[PDB]
Amino acid sequence: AVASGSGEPREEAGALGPAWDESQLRSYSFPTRPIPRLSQSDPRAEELIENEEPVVLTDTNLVYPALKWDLEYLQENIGNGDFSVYSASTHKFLYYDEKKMANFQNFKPRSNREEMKFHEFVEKLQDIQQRGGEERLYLQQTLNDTVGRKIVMDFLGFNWNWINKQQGKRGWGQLTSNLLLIGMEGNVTPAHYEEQQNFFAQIKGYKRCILFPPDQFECLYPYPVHHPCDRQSQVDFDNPDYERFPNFQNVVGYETVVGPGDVLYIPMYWWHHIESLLNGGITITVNFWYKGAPTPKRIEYPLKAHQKVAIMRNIEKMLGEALGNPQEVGPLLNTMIKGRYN
Amino acid sequence: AVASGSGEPREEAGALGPAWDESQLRSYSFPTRPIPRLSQSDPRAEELIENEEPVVLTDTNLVYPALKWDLEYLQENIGNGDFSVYSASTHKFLYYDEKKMANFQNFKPRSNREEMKFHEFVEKLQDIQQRGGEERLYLQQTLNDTVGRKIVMDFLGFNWNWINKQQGKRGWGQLTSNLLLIGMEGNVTPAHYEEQQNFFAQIKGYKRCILFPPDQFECLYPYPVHHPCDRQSQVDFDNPDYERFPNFQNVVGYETVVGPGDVLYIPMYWWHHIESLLNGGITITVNFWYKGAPTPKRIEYPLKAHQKVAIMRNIEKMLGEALGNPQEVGPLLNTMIKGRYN
Amino acid sequence: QLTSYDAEVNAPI
Amino acid sequence: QLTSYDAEVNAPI
Ligand SMILES: O=C(O)CCC(=O)C(=O)O
Ligand SMILES: O=C(O)CCC(=O)C(=O)O
Ligand SMILES: [Zn+2]
Ligand SMILES: [Zn+2]
Repeated sequence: AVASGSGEPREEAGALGPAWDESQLRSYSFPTRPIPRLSQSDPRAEELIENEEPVVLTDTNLVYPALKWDLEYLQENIGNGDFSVYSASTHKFLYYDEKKMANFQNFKPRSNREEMKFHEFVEKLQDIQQRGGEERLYLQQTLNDTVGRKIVMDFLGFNWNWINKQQGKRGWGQLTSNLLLIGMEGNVTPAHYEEQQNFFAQIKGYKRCILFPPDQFECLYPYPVHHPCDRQSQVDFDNPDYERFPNFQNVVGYETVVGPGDVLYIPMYWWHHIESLLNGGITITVNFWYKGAPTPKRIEYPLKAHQKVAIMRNIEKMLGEALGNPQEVGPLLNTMIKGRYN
Repeated sequence: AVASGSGEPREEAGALGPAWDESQLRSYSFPTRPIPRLSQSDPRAEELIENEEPVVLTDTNLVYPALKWDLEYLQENIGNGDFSVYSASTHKFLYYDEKKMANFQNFKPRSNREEMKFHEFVEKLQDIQQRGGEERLYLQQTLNDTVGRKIVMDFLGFNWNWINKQQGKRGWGQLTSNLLLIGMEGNVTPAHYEEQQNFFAQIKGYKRCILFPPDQFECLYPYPVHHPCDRQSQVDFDNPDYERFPNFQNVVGYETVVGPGDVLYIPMYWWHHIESLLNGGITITVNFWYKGAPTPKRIEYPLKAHQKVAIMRNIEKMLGEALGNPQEVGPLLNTMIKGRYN
Repeated sequence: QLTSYDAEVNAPI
Repeated sequence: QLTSYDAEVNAPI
């Protein structure tokens, strides 16, 4: 009733049937309520972004020229740069930071990155489907100046007017990157948060986005900051370990399904889990990552959740540096608390 | 055998019998080994201080002129300043910081401070013994310029030559204070550590000093830094709570009994428990508190125990400040660790 | 400065 | 600076 989740699937224009159905959504242990789906012109929408709460905007025209993109058009135009393509034999593409792996010798990534040309990505993808294989690929590459000219012309056709006014109104920093994500149906990016703001622009296919506010930190159990999986949840949403992660029993999400033309504001520090709909075919998304506003030169109380998260990260970072080794951070913290604060 | 504790009591000169006996010592749950008792001229002694390990020095003449002090001589000469005198109905004089009590409304000190003149202290003391009362007093007052002239002349007669060379050789900072401690037999100062160096000069009576190295932090469970009892152990040595304080089962001490003329080096950050011998009469001690050496402008690994303690204190202090309230420090630390580092 | 933050995202810097 | 220390003792500053 109020945990209505994604709502009843919207009907595509010209009576082309429901855009997707409930059977295409994985099933999880926690409840969810809908993210509001609004017009760009709607004051409530503006109110939501202003308060750093998520909103799906349905008519921004942010990536209007990308709406025609598909593998053929992109193979033809995207140029000959290298693309990072992740490979796995599980649906879950857990993000990991390769620069942090030296310190965590026992971290064994379930997904592998292969650099390859776009045409190779399409071939590899084609091979899989034809031999009916089980491996999965997820291409995740920042857009850069090696892309061909039509892609340049597409990008330039994005609604910069609208998004630059957002960046200005919110006091955000610079646009840092636009990630192009191309995924196979049923792919999942497990829950994590970002230390930038994100307008997440869906282009092809459908993605279910499950978000949790920064105040659910205690229910989602991020990896240690020096771990490769910093910012990512330790919890396996498909098999939650309630003994290690008791407060995942209290977690409550905000969810939506985005399709072509939709843009989801994912506010900085908000947890998000992203899945490409089962049997939905391939998905394409391009994101827009902005540095957040500078923090006030002085802090007002009561502190917000995301400011406590920032504090916790800085304590872990400083401890890692002062102790000279990140693996001592935990023993020190435990000594700090046991019998004194727990 | 090697947990010989304080050793066999030394025999006073001129066959005046053992200075004290084992029945005068409270009994505790942990074992102890002896602190070395050495001559000032002994290279080992110098080696111990250099390494910041405790040593009882038997012949420094640090407070030679104070050796004649007793209540009469001091009532007569100590002047008319106010003396802080603590009062309690238990043997344990737990130190607390009055400036921190505002933040811990529920802290109820078992001992009370009364300012009073020395003659009043001696009267109050006299009254107690005569009416055979159970209350206890402990006078603890820094020596300052209000003291009378003979006390000034006594102080000036201290062995500054010897102790100034110590301060120099070790690279210590300034002498900050000389606390005069006058206690009733059976008084205990429960275990704590100091963030200064200490030469502890015994003048009258006997004190058993039990020390623990900085690396026993995990066994001794200091109060939170913003608590009034910062630097003091939470553990009741007379009734240890092994459920709250499991690692107090692993604690191992270094002990000695100091009498007139002895000086105990209590190195900075070393825990110490101090008791005036049962049925020993009153005790007098004067301490000498020096700021420690500046820390290296750069840190060498592996870090020492006392440097981890300094780190832990600075993390608690910074958290208290950033969160705007010391009582949030624990909830934040717990959120930091649960399911992530424990 | 304990509330300061950097800009890490699920993509290489 | 995390290894810096002040000078607190069992007596009023
Ligand atoms: O769509 C995905 O699989 C992940 C996208 C994401 O986490 C992001 O853009 O921040
Ligand atoms: O002798 C006492 O009761 C306490 C002395 C003490 O803790 C010190 O001098 O640091
Ligand atoms: Zn993300
Ligand atoms: Zn002390």
